[PDB]
Parts: sequence; structure tokens; C-alpha cells
Amino acid sequence: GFLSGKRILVTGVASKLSIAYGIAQAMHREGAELAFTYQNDKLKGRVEEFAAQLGSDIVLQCDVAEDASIDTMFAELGKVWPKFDGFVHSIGFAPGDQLDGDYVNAVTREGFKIAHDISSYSFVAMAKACRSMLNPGSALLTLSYLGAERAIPNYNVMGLAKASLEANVRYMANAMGPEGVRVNAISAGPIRTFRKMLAHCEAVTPIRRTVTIEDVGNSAAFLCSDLSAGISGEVVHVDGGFSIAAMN
Amino acid sequence: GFLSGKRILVTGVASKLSIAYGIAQAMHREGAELAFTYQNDKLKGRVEEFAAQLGSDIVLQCDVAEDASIDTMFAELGKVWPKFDGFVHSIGFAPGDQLDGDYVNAVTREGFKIAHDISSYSFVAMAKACRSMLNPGSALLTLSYLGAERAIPNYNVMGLAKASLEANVRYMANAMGPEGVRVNAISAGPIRTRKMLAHCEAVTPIRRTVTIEDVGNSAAFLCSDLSAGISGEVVHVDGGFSIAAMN
Amino acid sequence: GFLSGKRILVTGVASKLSIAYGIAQAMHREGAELAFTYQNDKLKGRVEEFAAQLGSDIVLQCDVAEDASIDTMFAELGKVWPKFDGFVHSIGFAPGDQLDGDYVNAVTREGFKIAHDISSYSFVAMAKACRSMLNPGSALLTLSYLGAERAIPNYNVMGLAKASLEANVRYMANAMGPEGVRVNAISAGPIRTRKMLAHCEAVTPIRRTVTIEDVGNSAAFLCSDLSAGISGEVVHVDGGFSIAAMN
Amino acid sequence: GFLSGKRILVTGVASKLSIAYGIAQAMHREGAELAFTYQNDKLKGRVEEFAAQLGSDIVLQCDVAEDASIDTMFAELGKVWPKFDGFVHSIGFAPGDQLDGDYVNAVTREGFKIAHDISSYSFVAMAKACRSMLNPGSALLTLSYLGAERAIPNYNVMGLAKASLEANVRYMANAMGPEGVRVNAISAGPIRTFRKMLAHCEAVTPIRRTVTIEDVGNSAAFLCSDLSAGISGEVVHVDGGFSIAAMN
Ligand SMILES: [N]C(=O)C1=[C][N+]([C]2O[C]([C]OP(=O)([O-])OP([O])(=O)O[C][C]3O[C](N4[C]=NC5=C4N=[C]N=C5[N])[C]([O])[C]3[O])[C]([O])[C]2O[B@@]2([O])C3=C([C]=[C][C]=[C]3)[C]=NN2C([N])=O)=[C][C]=[C]1
Ligand SMILES: [N]C(=O)C1=[C][N+]([C]2O[C]([C]OP(=O)([O-])OP([O])(=O)O[C][C]3O[C](N4[C]=NC5=C4N=[C]N=C5[N])[C]([O])[C]3[O])[C]([O])[C]2O[B@@]2([O])C3=C([C]=[C][C]=[C]3)[C]=NN2C([N])=O)=[C][C]=[C]1
Ligand SMILES: [N]C(=O)C1=[C][N+]([C]2O[C]([C]OP(=O)([O-])OP([O])(=O)O[C][C]3O[C](N4[C]=NC5=C4N=[C]N=C5[N])[C]([O])[C]3[O])[C]([O])[C]2O[B@@]2([O])C3=C([C]=[C][C]=[C]3)[C]=NN2C([N])=O)=[C][C]=[C]1
Ligand SMILES: [N]C(=O)C1=[C][N+]([C]2O[C]([C]OP(=O)([O-])OP([O])(=O)O[C][C]3O[C](N4[C]=NC5=C4N=[C]N=C5[N])[C]([O])[C]3[O])[C]([O])[C]2O[B@@]2([O])C3=C([C]=[C][C]=[C]3)[C]=NN2C([N])=O)=[C][C]=[C]1
Repeated sequence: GFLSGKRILVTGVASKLSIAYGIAQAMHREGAELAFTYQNDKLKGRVEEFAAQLGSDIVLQCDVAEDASIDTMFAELGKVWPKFDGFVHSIGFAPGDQLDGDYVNAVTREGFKIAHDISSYSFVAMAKACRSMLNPGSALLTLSYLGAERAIPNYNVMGLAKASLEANVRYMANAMGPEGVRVNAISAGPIRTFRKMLAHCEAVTPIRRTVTIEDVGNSAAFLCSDLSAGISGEVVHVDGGFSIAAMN
Repeated sequence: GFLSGKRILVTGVASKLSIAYGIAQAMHREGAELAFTYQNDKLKGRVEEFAAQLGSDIVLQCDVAEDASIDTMFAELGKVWPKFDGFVHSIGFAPGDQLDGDYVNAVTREGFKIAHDISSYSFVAMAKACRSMLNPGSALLTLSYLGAERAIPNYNVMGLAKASLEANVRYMANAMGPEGVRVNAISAGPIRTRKMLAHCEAVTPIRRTVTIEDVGNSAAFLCSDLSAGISGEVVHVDGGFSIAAMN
Repeated sequence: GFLSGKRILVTGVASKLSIAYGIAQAMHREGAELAFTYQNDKLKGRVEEFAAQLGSDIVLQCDVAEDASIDTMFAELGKVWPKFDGFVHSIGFAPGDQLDGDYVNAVTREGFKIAHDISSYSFVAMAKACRSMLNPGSALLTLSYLGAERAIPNYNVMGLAKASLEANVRYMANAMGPEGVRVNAISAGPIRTRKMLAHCEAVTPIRRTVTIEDVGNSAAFLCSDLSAGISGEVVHVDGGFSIAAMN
Repeated sequence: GFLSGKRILVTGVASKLSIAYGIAQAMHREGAELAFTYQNDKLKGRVEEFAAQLGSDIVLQCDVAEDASIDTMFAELGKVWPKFDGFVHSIGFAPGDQLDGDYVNAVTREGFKIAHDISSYSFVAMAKACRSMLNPGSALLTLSYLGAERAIPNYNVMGLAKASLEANVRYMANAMGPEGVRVNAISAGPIRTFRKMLAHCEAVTPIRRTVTIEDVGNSAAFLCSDLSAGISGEVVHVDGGFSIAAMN
């Protein structure tokens, strides 16, 4: 596979529906050696077994809200991989009350802080903590959403956090490029991981279907492989062309 | 002039060189009645003098880091302006260590938190706190910068906070549009007040850096009923710098 | 008003509903002296009457399909305005068959050629033909549309021609900036004058379609010294429509 | 390879330095069956032999200035491939006088017409002429340049033609998507196929090198493969992050 010889850490695997699962799947298909993180001691067993099916028993706890947890995860990772070739950041959160109704009425100082901290800062917090561990030719990948670029009802403060995240992609690419690391995002179309949101995108997307975790995983695999050696700092739309049409 | 009849609150005046100052001068030139905030004790006197020179004695304390300080400022404002026509948000900050050197090395969780809180969250915090006071036809304005869109050396986490601020403009414009409020930003070129300035002078299509007068005249337009068809827009007032490459 | 002292040429007036008409009214309201072109014999009378109502008797024929017609129009213009301050380009056309149905089936080599020639090339053709006549401080303006940026059904090859027109704005702004000329576009929302209009009304943040008055007030700003810090910009005057999704 | 079972037409191969060559190379590496066009009876032998090295003796004359030539090329192609899975458009031209000096002084009605006709219209002229021949899952690819988005000295009217071309990508994707065809562009960084232009991009690009025809070919291969099934109507920057940095 075109990831042979690569070791990639994959965050965000929570179930077989997770975008991160589809990415891990495609990467394993392409010959990558994988490691997995999990947020809390609840997902622990569930992720250990997803890992197993994908050639791996590197399953490590990490809450990205805490610098200590990120450090201790990469110290653990360093025991089996003193060096490695990048990671997939597939993590986001905002408090539930943030994401319903009029944006201005819903947003709070605290809601804004957590959304940005978990959905955007954590991407660079992970890069900081593993920087000396990355091989030349490493690639970092995060997952964004059209909410960054357009005002979408209910998406609310997550849109700001995703915009911060896409700028984070650019400043990371810029800072880490000279030492041979690429940094990109995929802006994915909607996937079941909102019933009206999915339905709308299907009717008006150029490809006339919603994208799958397989489509996103294949794009992800490519973007973390040396095939994409020419691509850095880019948000690639894997939404079947939805964002480039209007009034279909 | 073209803002006669409008009541506009102007934040962020700190000196005669402040963008907010060029904006307040331009708006007063166009007949706006103005009100002013100041952040702390150190700036109160400067802002009173500027306000007096521009016909105003509404000078109110406001530290956008705190919800209570925004709320009491608007309660104070409501005694003289029970309704008004919008505000200019000309505020941002990141701790000094954030803005020098390699971005990935410089940024910290706390530095990121403050940059976004002060430079982005505060725009919608002010809007939330005065929403019921805004007349139909109101306009809100904030100030952003090309670092929101491109990776600029040393700008670092402030680029992320400005990107969050630009999306805030879109989300606020969309939320507030139905009750008659527009929300825009000006992405200003760097203002001569250091290596970046010499660069922008040479390669900007109009062959100079923009001034606070340029910015102020665009800002007054964007807060006036002349810009009635413009909302959720980041307008580049950088002399065309951003749209050129390899000049 | 804010265009006193400016001499601006206005193309594209065809009726009281023309965007160019709202623009000419707004500029005359702001003290500009105006000049007018008309495309052909059929429109001459309408444009003379409008010009007279707005204080002008400079009404000149110009078909931008031909180099000689642009050159003689500007030679005519130079007898009354040896120098002047810019022009509003409000011209586009594609043959009728281009603009209905599947894009790939509708477009032809000839239809593409004409759409780009008339709707894009003509902006720089006019600029070339009057370059030496423009005062420092001059501004050129053209009218574009969201189809330049997104695939819109039925707009078809006109979207490609508008994209070429937007890049023309950037290349002209960059070329002409050093001698004191700015060049911008307004990307106007669809104006009520059919299913698209009902759509834009419901989902546009300001909850209405923009009017030729909205467009005209932005255009007058962009041709005035108030927009001195703005060049090579496509400003969206569509009420925020383009920056929202799934409304 | 991830193009196995695909048949792709590749235009624009003029020499071993051509972007189209690097694309053909990568595609053949990935198992695609190839066909090649050539502009004039001069390149004929030279292209026939490039083809041979890449598993192919489908080498067909085509001048994209002429509808008849495009039609007769696809009729010929139809003799060996009644159906096929898309094509690479790697064609552009403007008269030499267009591309030097002040844009406004250099541009002419005729220069503008030819630049747009050859660099932009020809992409959709090819799609029109082979539409009934495309399999579901087909992909079309063209090559653009940052000149479309920014004003670059000397690039002049080619910038307008490339902007027209990128809009063409979107309207094509929109029109052809429902019948199962994707359409994308790669905006490539500078490649030797200007000595100061290359040099500048090397110093200030995040990856600190200019991209190669191999980087572009690998991205091209991906974008014409089913791995990119989620991507349509997109201009992918394969310029090593150059366009997303400023003042480096
Ligand atoms: N889905 C869709 O459609 C989309 C998405 N996106 C994105 O991506 C990401 C991922 O997510 P998903 O896959 O989808 O889901 P899940 O599976 O559930 O996952 C999540 C995750 O995360 C994590 N976390 C949290 N928190 C935390 C964590 N970790 C660690 N630490 C901490 N603290 C968990 O665990 C899991 O695993 C994301 O990012 C997304 O985004 B978003 O915003 C969205 C959605 C939807 C739609 C849109 C958007 C969802 N979600 N989100 C979030 N969360 O953020 C993109 C596109 C599309
Ligand atoms: N300059 C230039 O070039 C620019 C700018 N920009 C922007 O805008 C704004 C404003 O700025 P300026 O005017 O310039 O400055 P100053 O005067 O200093 O001011 C500021 C203000 O704020 C305030 N604050 C703070 N914090 C706070 C406040 N208030 C309240 N509360 C609180 N807490 C003070 O007081 C004053 O007044 C801004 O936003 C800006 O941005 B930035 O980032 C930038 C710069 C430069 C360049 C670029 C950018 C600077 N600064 N910044 C900040 N700070 O943020 C835009 C464009 C341009
Ligand atoms: N409307 C709306 O919605 C819009 C529009 N836009 C644009 O802008 C311009 C103008 O339009 P309007 O005003 O609307 O129309 P009218 O009135 O018809 O006008 C036109 C003009 O032009 C001229 N021409 C032609 N050809 C020629 C000329 N001149 C000279 N020479 C030659 N050859 C006539 O005469 C008249 O005056 C334009 O550009 C527009 O665009 B488009 O595309 C559109 C529409 C609609 C919608 C969208 C778009 C219509 N039309 N168009 C054309 N035509 O092109 C913008 C936005 C909006
Ligand atoms: N190079 C670089 O850097 C770049 C490029 N790009 C693009 O891509 C394409 C391709 O080109 P190249 O590869 O580069 O080159 P070559 O090899 O030489 O090729 C060309 C071709 O074409 C053809 N043709 C022409 N005409 C015609 C034809 N065919 C057919 N028919 C007709 N009529 C020939 O044969 C050959 O093969 C292109 O498109 C490009 O673009 B551009 O604009 C550019 C350049 C440079 C830089 C930039 C840009 C060059 N060139 N070009 C043109 N031509 O167009 C992209 C990016 C980069």
C-alpha cells in the first residue's frame, strides 16, 4: 500500500461510524502501522478491539483538554515508537447548549472557550508535544467542516472554532514545513456519526449523494502519504462539491 | 453628512494613532453622535479629552474580558441612549510571548485562550449585551487582518483569533440580519505608526500603506445606511495588497 | 456630497431598472458630474433623457465589441473632459441559448467567446483606451455576480466570464495602482425587477433582495475618495447571501 | 495500483519535463491504461514513444482550437475504447506578446480571445465531445495556476483564462456530477517545463522546495482514481503551501 513504512497515530475512534474509523481502515488497507488514542476509560475496551482488527495493540488514553495527559500519552507512545510519521486529529466538542437556536443568544464566554480549546487548540497542543518525535516526511491531518466558511444554522460557535482550526492548519504548515512536516485538513460533507441537513446535501451535492467514511478515509490516507508530498496548509473539500454549488 | 441621525459606540481608542481614533474622526465628520469606552484607569483621561474634541461626553469604562463590565457599561449607556445604531469593535490582545518566533513553539493553551477571548469572543459578547437596544438599520463593525487568512510570521495565534473573529462576523450577520442589524469587518493593511511596512509599501497595488483616515472612511461607510446591501463581509482595506503575489 | 469634483463615465444604462441607473442616480446625488454611453440607435433616446434629468448632456455611442467604437467614444469624451476620474462598467452579454439548461450541453465555442469578450474583455478594453486620461485618484468599477464563484444553474458560461472579469479587476488594479488608479467590482445579489429571487429573499441574512439604490450607494462609495484604501476587491452587495448556507 | 481497471486519456505530453508526463508516469505506475494526444505532426513520433514506455500505442492527433479535430480524435479513440474513465487536460496557451510587461498595455482583444479559448474553453469542448463515452465513476482533471486567484506580474491575461478555467471546473462538476463524473483542478506551484519566480517560491514555500512533476502526478493520479470519490469541483493546491503564506 502507499502508506507502507509509515506509523500514524489516530485519535477520535469512538465507534465503527466514526470518521476516524474509516480513516484508520483505509490507512491499514494501505499498509500503515497504526496507534490509537481514546478519551476516557469508558471507550477503552471498545477501542482496544478496533485496534486489534487493524494490526495494532498501541491503544493509549488521552484527554486533549489537559497538557499533562497529552505529554504522558506521547511518552507512552515513545516506548514503542521513538519516531513516527504523523497523526490524525479527529476531535471536536462544544457544550450541547451551544449548538441549538439563534447563535447570538446561545453563545457564552464558557461555551466559546471550550469549543475553541478542544476543537482547535488541541490540534497544535498535540503537534507541540510530539514535534521532536516526527520523521522528515511526516504529515498531520485534522477534520473541519463548511461551518468554518459559511454561517450554518445551529452550528453556531463550532463554526468559529473550525475557522480557528483551519487557520491553525496554515500556521502549523508554515511553522513545521521547513523541518519536513506537512499539515492539512479535510472539510468533510455531512455523515451520520441533522436528518434534514444530510437530506438536503444529498439533493443538491454535484455527486448527488452524501460522502461516506470510506471516501473521507481514502482522502485522509492520501493526505498522510507521500503521494501528497506537494500539498501543505490546504483544507481539502471532501463533500462531493457541495460547497461550490449554489441554488441547485 | 451620511451618518446624520446615527448614534454609534466606538471602543478601542488609545491614542491619536488608534485605528478607532481615525474611525471616530471620520464618523463625527459625517454627523454621527458618538459614545466612547475606555478599558482601564490609565486610558480614561485620554479618551475623555478625545471624546470632548469630537462633541461627546459619553465616556464609559468597559473591559471586555468580563461579562459584568460589558453589562454595566451598556446599562450606563442606556440612560443616555436607550436605543442606538451600532458599535465599532476595535479590540484585540494576545500575551506578548505569543507574537514572536516559531508559531508552534510560541503558542500555549492559555495564550490561545486569551487571544480568542479578547480578540474574537468579545465582539459577540458586546452584541449579546446590547441586542435589544439596537435600532433597525443598525450596523456592527470589527477590525481584522490578513493573518486571519494567510500564515504570517510572528502574528502566530492572533491569526487564529482573527479567523475566529471573521467567522463570528458571518454568524452574527446571519443571526442578527432578520431584526435589521448588519455586521461586517474591515481587514486593514498594516498602518505606518516594521519590516512588514516596508514590504507592503513596495508591493501594494496603490504603492502606499493605508492610513487610519482610509480605514476610518471605509468604517463610516460600513456603519451608514449607504452600505445597507452589505452584511457578513470582510472588506479588504489594504490597498489591494492581499490580491497580489510576487510583485 | 462625497463625489463633488469627480467626473465619472457611466455605461450600461438601458432603463430606470438598470443597475447603472441606480448607480448614476446615487452618484449625481453625491455631486459627481456624469457622462453616459449608449450601445446602439435603439437606446440613444432613453439615455439622452436620463442624462438630461441628471444634469448631463454628454451622451456618447459605444459598442464595446469593437475597438474603433471605444476609441472614438473616448476621443469624443476628451473634447469635453480632457481628464476625468473613472468609469462604471455595467455591461455583459451572452447569446440567449447559453443561459438555459445543462451547462455542458448549452456552452459552445462561439457562445463562450462572446460572453467573455463582452462581459470581461471589454472592462480592460475601456481602461486601455482611456488610461492617459485618468486623473490620479481615479476609480474604475465593474459589476459581477456570485456565479463567478459558485456553479449556479442556468447562469452557465456567464459564470466563467464573470470569473475572468473578477481576475481582470485584480490584474487591472495591480497594473494601474502605481499611477493612482483603483479598480474594484461589486458582486450584486439578484435584483427584483424569478425563482432565484424568492430563494434569496428567504435565506439572505438581511431578509430582502438588494435594490439598485443599495448597489448605487456602494458604487458611489467605491468610486469616491472615501474608498481610497480599497483596490482589487470584489465587494459583496448581496445582503450577506453568499456567506450563509442551509438557511 | 489504485487506478487498475481505469482508462485515462492524457493530453499535453510534449517532453519528459511536461507536467502531463509526470501525471502519465504516476498513472501508469498505478495500473491505469493510457491514451495520449498530440497537438501537431511535429510532436507525433516523440509522443508515440513516450506512450510505448507507458503501456500504450493509442497516440492520437488533436488540436483543441478546432471542434472537428476534437470530434475526430474521440471517434478514433472510440475504435479502441468505446467507453473510458476520464481525461487529463494539461493544455494552455497565450500569444507570447501577452505575457510580458504591464498587463493593461499588453492585453489585446485577440490575445484575450486565444488565451481563453485554448486555456479554458478547450476543457469543456473535450468534455462535450466525449460525454456519452464516459463510464460512471469517471474523473476529469485540469491544471491551473495561482495566477487565477492573485495578480502576478507578466502572467497577465493567462490569469483571467485560468480563472475562467477554475469556474469551468465548478460548472462542469455541477453539470456532470449527477451522471457520475467528477471534475477537479490542480493548481500547481512553479515547475521548469521565471528563473526568479522558481527561486522565490523555493525560499518562501512552507516545504522550502518547488514541487516536482512527480508530486503533481501523484496528486493527479489520486484525483482521477476512485480514492477521491468524495472530491468534485475543487481546485487542489499542489504548490507546497505557497499560496497560504504571506511575508515569509
Ligand atoms: N460527522 C460529520 O458529518 C462531520 C464531522 N466532521 C468533524 O470530524 C471530527 C470527528 O467527528 P465524527 O467522526 O463526526 O464523530 P465522532 O465519531 O463522534 O468523533 C468525535 C470524537 O471526539 C473525541 N473527543 C471529544 N472531546 C475529546 C475527544 N477526544 C479527546 N479529548 C477530548 N476532550 C471523542 O472521543 C470522539 O472520538 C469532528 O471534529 C467533526 O466536527 B464536528 O464539528 C461536526 C460534526 C457533524 C457535522 C459537522 C461537523 C460532528 N462532530 N463534530 C465535533 N465533535 O467536533 C467534519 C465534517 C463533517
Ligand atoms: N494597526 C494595524 O496595522 C492593524 C490593526 N488591526 C486591528 O485593529 C484593532 C485596533 O488596532 P490598533 O488601533 O492598531 O491598536 P490600539 O490603538 O492598541 O488598540 C487596541 C485596543 O484594544 C483595547 N483592548 C485590549 N484589551 C481590551 C481592550 N478593550 C477593552 N477590554 C479589553 N480587555 C485597548 O484598550 C486598545 O484601545 C485591533 O484588533 C488590531 O488587530 B491587531 O491584531 C493587529 C495589529 C497590527 C497589525 C495587524 C493586526 C495591532 N494590534 N492588534 C491587536 N491589538 O489585536 C487590523 C489590521 C491592521
Ligand atoms: N440584475 C442583477 O440581478 C445583477 C446584475 N449584475 C450585472 O450587472 C450588469 C448590469 O446588469 P443590469 O443593469 O441588471 O442589466 P441591463 O439593464 O440589461 O444592462 C446591461 C447593459 O449592457 C449593455 N451592453 C451589452 N452589450 C454591450 C453593451 N454595452 C455596450 N456594448 C455592448 N456590446 C446594454 O446596452 C445594457 O445597458 C451586468 O454585467 C450584470 O451581469 B449579468 O450577468 C447578470 C444579470 C442578472 C443577474 C446576475 C447577473 C443580468 N445581466 N447580466 C448581463 N447582461 O451580463 C450583477 C449582479 C446582479
Ligand atoms: N509549468 C508550471 O510551472 C505550471 C504549469 N501549469 C499548467 O499546466 C499545463 C501544462 O503546461 P506545462 O506542463 O507546464 O508545459 P508543457 O509541457 O510545455 O505543456 C503545454 C502543452 O499544451 C499543449 N497545447 C498548447 N496549445 C495546444 C495544445 N495542445 C492542443 N491544442 C492546442 N491548441 C502543448 O502541446 C503542450 O503539450 C498548462 O496549462 C500550465 O499553465 B501555464 O499557464 C503555466 C506555465 C508555467 C507556470 C504557471 C502556469 C506554463 N504554461 N502554461 C500554459 N501553457 O498554459 C500550472 C501551474 C504551474
